[PDB]
Amino acid sequence: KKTKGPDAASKLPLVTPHTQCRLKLLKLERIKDYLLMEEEFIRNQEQMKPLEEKQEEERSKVDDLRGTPMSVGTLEEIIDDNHAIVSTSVGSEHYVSILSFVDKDLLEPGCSVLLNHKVHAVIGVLMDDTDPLVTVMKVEKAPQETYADIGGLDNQIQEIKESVELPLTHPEYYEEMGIKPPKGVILYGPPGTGKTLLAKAVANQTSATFLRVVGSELIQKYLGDGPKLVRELFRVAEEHAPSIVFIDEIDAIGTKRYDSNSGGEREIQRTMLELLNQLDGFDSRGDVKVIMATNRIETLDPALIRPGRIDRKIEFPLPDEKTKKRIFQIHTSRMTLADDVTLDDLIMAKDDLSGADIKAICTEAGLMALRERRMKVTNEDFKKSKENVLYKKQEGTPEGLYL
Amino acid sequence: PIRALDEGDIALLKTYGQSTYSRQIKQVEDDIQQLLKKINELTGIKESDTGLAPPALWDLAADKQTLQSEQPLQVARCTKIINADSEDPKYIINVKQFAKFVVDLSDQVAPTDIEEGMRVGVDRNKYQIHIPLPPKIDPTVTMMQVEEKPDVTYSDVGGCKEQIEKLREVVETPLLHPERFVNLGIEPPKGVLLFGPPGTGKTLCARAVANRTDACFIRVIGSELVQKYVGEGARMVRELFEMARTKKACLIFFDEIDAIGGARFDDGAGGDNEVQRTMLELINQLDGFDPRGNIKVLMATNRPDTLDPALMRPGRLDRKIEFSLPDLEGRTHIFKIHARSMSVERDIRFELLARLCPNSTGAEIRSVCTEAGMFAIRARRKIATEKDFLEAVNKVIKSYAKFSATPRYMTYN
Amino acid sequence: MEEGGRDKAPVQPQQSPAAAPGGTDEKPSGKERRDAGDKDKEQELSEEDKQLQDELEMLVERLGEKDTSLYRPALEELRRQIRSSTTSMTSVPKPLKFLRPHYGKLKEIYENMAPGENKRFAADIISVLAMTMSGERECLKYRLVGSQEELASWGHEYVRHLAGEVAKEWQELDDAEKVQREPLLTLVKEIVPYNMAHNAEHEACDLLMEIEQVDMLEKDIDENAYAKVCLYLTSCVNYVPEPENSALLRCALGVFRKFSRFPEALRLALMLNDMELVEDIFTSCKDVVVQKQMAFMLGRHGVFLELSEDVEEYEDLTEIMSNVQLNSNFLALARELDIMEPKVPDDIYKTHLENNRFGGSGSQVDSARMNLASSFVNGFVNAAFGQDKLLTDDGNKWLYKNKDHGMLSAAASLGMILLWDVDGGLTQIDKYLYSSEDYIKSGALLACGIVNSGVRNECDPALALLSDYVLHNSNTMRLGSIFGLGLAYAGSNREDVLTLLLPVMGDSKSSMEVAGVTALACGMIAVGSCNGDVTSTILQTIMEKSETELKDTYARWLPLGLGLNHLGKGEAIEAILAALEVVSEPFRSFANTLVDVCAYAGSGNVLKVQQLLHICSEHFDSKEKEEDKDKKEKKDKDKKEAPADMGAHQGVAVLGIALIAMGEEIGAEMALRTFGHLLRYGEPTLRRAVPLALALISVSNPRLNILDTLSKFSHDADPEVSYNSIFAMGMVGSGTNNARLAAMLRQLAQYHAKDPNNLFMVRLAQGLTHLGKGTLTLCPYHSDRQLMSQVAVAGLLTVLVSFLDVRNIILGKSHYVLYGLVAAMQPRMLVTFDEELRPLPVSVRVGQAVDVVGQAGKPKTITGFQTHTTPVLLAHGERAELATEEFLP
Amino acid sequence: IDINDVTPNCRVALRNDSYTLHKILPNKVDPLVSLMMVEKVPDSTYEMIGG
Ligand SMILES: Nc1ncnc2c1ncn2[C@@H]1O[C@H](COP(=O)(O)OP(=O)(O)OP(=O)(O)O)[C@@H](O)[C@H]1O
Ligand SMILES: Nc1ncnc2c1ncn2[C@@H]1O[C@H](COP(=O)(O)OP(=O)(O)OP(=O)(O)O)[C@@H](O)[C@H]1O
Ligand SMILES: [Mg+2]
Ligand SMILES: [Mg+2]
Repeated sequence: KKTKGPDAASKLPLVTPHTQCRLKLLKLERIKDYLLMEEEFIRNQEQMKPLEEKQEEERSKVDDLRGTPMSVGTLEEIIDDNHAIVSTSVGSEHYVSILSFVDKDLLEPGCSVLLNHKVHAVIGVLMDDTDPLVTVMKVEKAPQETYADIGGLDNQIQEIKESVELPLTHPEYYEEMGIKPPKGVILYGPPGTGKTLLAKAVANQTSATFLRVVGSELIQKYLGDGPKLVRELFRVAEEHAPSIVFIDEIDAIGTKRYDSNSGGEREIQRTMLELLNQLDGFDSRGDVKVIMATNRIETLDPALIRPGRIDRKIEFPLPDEKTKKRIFQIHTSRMTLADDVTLDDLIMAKDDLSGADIKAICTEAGLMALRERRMKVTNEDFKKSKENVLYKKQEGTPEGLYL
Repeated sequence: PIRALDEGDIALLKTYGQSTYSRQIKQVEDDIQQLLKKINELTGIKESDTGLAPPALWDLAADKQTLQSEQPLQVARCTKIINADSEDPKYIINVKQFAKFVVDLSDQVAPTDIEEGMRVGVDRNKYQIHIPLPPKIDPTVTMMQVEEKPDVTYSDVGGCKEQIEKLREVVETPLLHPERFVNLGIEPPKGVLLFGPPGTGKTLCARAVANRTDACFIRVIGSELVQKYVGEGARMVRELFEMARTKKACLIFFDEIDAIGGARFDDGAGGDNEVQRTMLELINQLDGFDPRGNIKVLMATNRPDTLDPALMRPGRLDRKIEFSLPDLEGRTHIFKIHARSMSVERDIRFELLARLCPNSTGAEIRSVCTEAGMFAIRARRKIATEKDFLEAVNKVIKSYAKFSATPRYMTYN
Repeated sequence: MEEGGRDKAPVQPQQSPAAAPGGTDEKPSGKERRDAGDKDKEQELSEEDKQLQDELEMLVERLGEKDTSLYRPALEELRRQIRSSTTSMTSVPKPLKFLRPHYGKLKEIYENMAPGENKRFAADIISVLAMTMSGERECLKYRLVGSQEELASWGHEYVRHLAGEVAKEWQELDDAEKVQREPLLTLVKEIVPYNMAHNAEHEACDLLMEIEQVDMLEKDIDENAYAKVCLYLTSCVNYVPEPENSALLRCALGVFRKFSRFPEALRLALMLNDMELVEDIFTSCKDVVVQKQMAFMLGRHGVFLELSEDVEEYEDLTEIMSNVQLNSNFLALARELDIMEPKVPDDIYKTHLENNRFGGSGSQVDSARMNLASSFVNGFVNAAFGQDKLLTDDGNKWLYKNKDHGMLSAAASLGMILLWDVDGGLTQIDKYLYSSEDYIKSGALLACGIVNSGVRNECDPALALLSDYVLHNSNTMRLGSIFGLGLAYAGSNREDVLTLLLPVMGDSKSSMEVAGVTALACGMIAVGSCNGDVTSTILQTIMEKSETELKDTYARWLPLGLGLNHLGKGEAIEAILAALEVVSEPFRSFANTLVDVCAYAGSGNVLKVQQLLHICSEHFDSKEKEEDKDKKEKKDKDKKEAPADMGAHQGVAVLGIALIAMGEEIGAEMALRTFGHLLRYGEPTLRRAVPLALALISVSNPRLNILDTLSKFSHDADPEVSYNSIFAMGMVGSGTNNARLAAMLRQLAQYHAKDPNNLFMVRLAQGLTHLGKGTLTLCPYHSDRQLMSQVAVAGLLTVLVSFLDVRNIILGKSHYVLYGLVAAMQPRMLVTFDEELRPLPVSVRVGQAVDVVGQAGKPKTITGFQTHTTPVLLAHGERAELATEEFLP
Repeated sequence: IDINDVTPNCRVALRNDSYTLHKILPNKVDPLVSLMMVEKVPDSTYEMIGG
């Protein structure tokens, strides 16, 4: 089936104007109108169409034959058409009889098999055994951001778009030459320079089944559970239709391997080895594309960054001049700036000013405004923020050593 | 001098600003947010309780016949037999994890049909013996066979002829032509471990062998070799080799054996204890007072220096094979192989890109052939050009993503 | 809690209210002095927006509330000396002191009267002093009065004055973003007299700055897609924009005509007093507009033909809708501009994957249905192209490997091949028309009628080309003649031709299917009154046996004869038509739903949509009589298919969730044409991939499968998109492979998918105007109700050719001389910028700037940069004419 | 109760023998991280914190 389960989101086609206006009022009213229409119709048609001759007496029979508290067990070497061996959670090998309700196909060794509580008997198949610690990594409420929200990263955004969106948007463009679409881009750069922002942007216009990881939640405390959570993650990814898995902060399980002496620093190594094996090893990999974000690309073990497993290493740098003004424009819009607080000045000066710094200056600026009892930011309210947000930073060479 | 904010101050602040229709906007947004919840609640996740074959294909039997299946045919429990007292009908069995017992043989089964070591179908209540069970073939162990033919031939594995010949001398000829090894009586070397920098085709050649193995090519998923409960790994490896010694000419590949193998030590938590035990079982099986037979082992690693000595020494792995970076001819052939399916202009000189990609590996050669027509797709052409490929090389390798030496740096002329 | 320094404010403004009660005793002038001082302080504090929490107001509201409440009426003395300033100083603390319970005194506190020069507060303040609160209050009061007591007291005049002053002064108080708020005020207020309120407002405000009018036009344009369920606002928002597009803006008037076209193309009201009254746009965009006006000639050639003095060369010029030479420029550009115009093989795209021949290694088949599908693709994919023909070069024997219906469809395909060929098609047609074959002549008549529905040529080779066979009483020939005439004269409204053909319907001579096809053709002809045909249809419905209709299958075509005539029309006559159609069996309810749907094409509402959606499925699934509950949903697209491309993403949700997952298992679960109609623009794996696949392999219902596959084809009318192909060819096997009907219908249209250089979208150039003739797609969709012997089993397989009244995609560039223009432009994706403080670029980046003529996809954008002699209309409607301008001086 | 309330990672008290769901036993895990919700409120008001 390989269901291409989307983020089950986008219930907000997005209100076009963000300035409080009757246009906004009318559009959101239309949204509510269709939502109420849907609710009404579904309820009404549930109540109507008197199919009360339901339950399909026969399905009632099946439920009757499969008693209460059915148990979850692992099927094992299947012996005969009408007979098979099962292994309960205590690891006890009962010898049950496969009843007729079970489709003889779909029951392969290692597939979780339902059972009758009293007389162990394979009653039905279960095709949803995803580790409850892995299903919690499927994004089902798409983060609210768009490529326009991010700014100043054209070249660094087109690269991700050419390996997370276009390959499934116009795949003819790629086959026409036969080059296999690039798979896996590592977004490395200094702290507070995007990275996660671009990740959420690509999550928004997904068209796929985004899986989110943490970079530390993979590590597990039971020998082997580590290098099986990753296996389950990518099994789910390949079972579901085209997907992109963002293994954020891969600096955690990525340290350069070494002849260690501890045990934890060997289990983590085994986890990285599982990651490498599956991402590019004897196997394949369908339409599964991996996005990795890190703060230090020099620490990642050469292997998890190779031009067959992670191509298109993006180099998100500290924002440049024009990008700074762009980001200020994008992050100062929804504020009632005065007529003398043009941002064309706060740029420059310090050569160290990241996007996080920009948003901090823009927020502790409105907060500063709410101190003279005003709702229109002021140039003093901005010049008093550089001395309160950007501080504690380190410095450089002593003047005189060079010019 | 920062006086706080008073309640009246907040109240006035909330109402002096442009909100002609803004209270309504917030209210409607809240209504939408509270309406989504109702909609999904009433259309919740259903129709997911699968596992039911369509009681239409066998609909007729999908009935009281099932109950007839139930009730009779008591569900048995598996168990082994550790003895069978001769001329004394008593048997002794060890079920599995519960306990041992002494059992009587049910009348329905003749004693001759039941032997020592076979799996019996002991019943509940009074543990009597019934229809014997055939020997187990574990699911994890049996889910390892290649059972396919990966789409990679030897031809596509370019840039290394000596390496391929070395591998073939142990993986193919010693099984597909024993004659050459008898006239001289040379014992076919067994155990080939492939080194190499990260990414050079070490796994490509392993895959290529699978396309002509004409036998089993069990692929050790090292991650599976380690499990929570102690002894699980040792049993896993023992079953691996026992199924190995059941066919003709079985080859077992241990991809990234660094995971299971490592220098032993008792300092940190007594080492890995369990992992080291699994490694020791593997070493004993490979070499010991129990000749293996007709099973060969191929293993690959990025760093052989971190392998336990009792496994790097000959005997366990004889034919070590460096997989060094390709030579000029190797690079040219590699480019040609990973360019034969590309819409490239005919006048492209691939002998030049090879020089312009020094100290690169096969994965880099790929990432250059690709991301080469990617610039063409960016330009919206259809036949990439030599300029495109050269720009790709300059943007992939040599300078890759970081070129510090540039500002007035021309000292190498 | 004592606040130093600031303690004075809660002091003196506290004593002054203490002196309010006393007054005449011991302080006669005290009253005047205190009021003057306090008014001065409040004005001073609130005028300058150096702060947004008003100090004096914050101090006063707490105590002075009761004092002023008991002092406004306590004095009771009606003079400006105290009363006027008292009322003013009490009104000011309304917005910030009065809570929600201010619906009763909302006006009484201040609206009783305007003290002195109450515009004074409105002078120094930039935008916010009170005027926004005042506007909100006035709108609320108007709503309150109009709810039940619209005939209000003498308050009419005062509010009119305040509204005029605010709209004329505060709106542009500093040229700020306040402009966006004036439309809000003038709309929520003076809904009926919005024309006059606007006249007062724009008497001076628009003219003082002709520049501001662009923002007004922008917001009204973006709003037109949103308005009341009844199109009185939408009609209102259509009259009002004409003056704004007038000399109050550039004399190009292109946008003026666009909006005037929006309101059901109200020719008489707006455009019928402009073409003969301007006569000064000849070197201006009038010519480009008329060439761009492929929507209406019955009112253009009926005027210029009678005049014969507006242009010295009536025969020359596009003469409005002579756009036939569209074929000229189309062929020229595709041949030269499109360097890739080769013949298209078929088997190549059929067996692209050699893995399909494994095992069998042959077993060639030449089944009739496969032959029919190949003939259908061969007739379509070369539309307007009579030069590429691989399998049609041997037509003498090709047209025979198919039944009579297949070969008739082949004739229709051949006719369409030479689409829009006034005379060039005759060379090919005659050679098979002179065949003495009933069905050959039938198909030829179909094709001749088709090929004459894009010009309205002076030679009119429809009425004089197929009327002779019209009266003949032979089923096939009469059907062909009637269908061809109806197609050719669909867009045009030739009443004489309508009347001449009508006796075919009104006479029992024609077969029942003949009457149905005649109704279809007349409806395509009609977008106005067609009262004769409506009377004929109603008579037919009266004199149509209950058993006749019950067994009637290829007979439900009639409701078109009421829809296409009254496309996009309001209740005034729609209710009468619905009532008059209440004279039949549940099939009368059928026709009711169909007629309402055919009326409201894109007029997104909630009243009719909700009522039909509810009743149709709540009244017909329970009893044996059913099959209505499908058409409502299957027509939600109509009246909703054009929600400014906004409600489409909601209609998708409702449809997919309901009409399939929890919809009716059999009948209603045919809500597959829904999406197909909604979005024929090609979608990458977002809203059509899963919804269409998850139903494609649903062998549970063959009708489901066929309909959803046809939708799959429709979703890519002319994008030639390839990702669809991953199914349009991967369907063979792993699901439906050779299930005769399924195996055919899949390809039959999935290879209609890659139609080149064409467009089937229903919106006009600006992405928001509908085509009256463009609705003809309703024919190939309702006629696709089941396809079970309707299309799927060839019973009338000629609509599939009927719907090919289709616009192109090209983006030309020439100026009334020739295609001497090969300039550079950068179309890209379109991102609207309705509200922005600065002229930010509409799109994030320049994108593509292909020099060649733009085969503009769905959301394209503006032309090349550098002000390289930019045009005048500035609409980019696929026919723009670039005008010379001062560039590179 | 009706499934609606019960969500993944939601402890539920099941009946004995029958094993039919009974209550949404709130008790949402928290082994020892559940020892950090300060309950005995400390004793320090800005009156003493000077400067
Ligand atoms: N160029 C930029 N344009 C717009 N917003 C930016 C830009 N750079 C940073 N930001 C903002 O900075 C904020 C901080 O989060 P962000 O996603 O940028 O961090 P990051 O780079 O992922 O950090 P980390 O190094 O911790 O992973 C975000 O909300 C993001 O919108
Ligand atoms: N000499 C070569 N000739 C042709 N292709 C090569 C060569 N070396 C590497 N490649 C290509 O490199 C690609 C990536 O190799 P892959 O990472 O799967 O294996 P590996 O080089 O053995 O590395 P790893 O250490 O990760 O196992 C393969 O698909 C293969 O086609
Ligand atoms: Mg994430
Ligand atoms: Mg490898």
